[PDB]
Amino acid sequence: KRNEALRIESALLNKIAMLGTEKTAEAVGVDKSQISRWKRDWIPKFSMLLAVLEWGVVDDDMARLARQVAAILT
DNA sequence: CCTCGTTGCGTTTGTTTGCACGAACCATATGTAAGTATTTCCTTAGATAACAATTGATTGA
Repeated sequence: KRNEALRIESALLNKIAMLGTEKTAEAVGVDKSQISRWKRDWIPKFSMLLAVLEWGVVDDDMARLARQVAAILT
């Protein structure tokens, strides 16, 4: 669960970074500072919970690989 | 000499930090007990020598 927690934290932080701390705050309903500080404080803890809760999702690179394979075959 | 690559500067977009501000949850401080109830213990071992101070008896006047 340790490495799953690390993976989930990395995926979450990547999603926030891609969407944008400012944009993520605007969509969530908080201030950019709140997202910036959740990234430091709770995202690791929530990530460990997800690792235990077994909510891990497919890594996006392998997702792109699967999409490409499904396009090439079909 | 003109022209093109490198740097100084400002601009735009985006992110983390420093204060101040509720909110809530626990930590502290304080108060209130209405059968009667009434003067404490406990500890500790086999030194020895020297020196003053203090207190008590003896004696010169």
